[PDB]
Amino acid sequence: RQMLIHRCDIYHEAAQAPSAGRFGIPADRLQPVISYPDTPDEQDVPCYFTEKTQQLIQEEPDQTVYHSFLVHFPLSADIRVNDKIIWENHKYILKLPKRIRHHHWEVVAVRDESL
Repeated sequence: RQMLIHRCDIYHEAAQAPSAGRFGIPADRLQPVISYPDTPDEQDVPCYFTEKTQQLIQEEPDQTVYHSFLVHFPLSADIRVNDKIIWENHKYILKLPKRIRHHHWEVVAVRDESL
């Protein structure tokens, strides 16, 4: 089947500097504040999709977007679950576990705002 190459930016979840919250109770080391950085950790990374799924997110007028897809990445790429990938201005989160097949990292990406 045809395999068009797409380009996305990837952001890894990261532990944020301890910051006492609510009455400034001391932060727990075993429970850091997890979030993404301002800028991409990886940029313009090559990939291609399969098992693409679409969904209607609006009516009158209708609106259809990709809900999820199995992303295929080069093995040299740093892929982590809960990664946020930006493809054509939309956010996606890597959900299910990733794995190696055909010398590629395979992992499911899911529409951010549907989480």
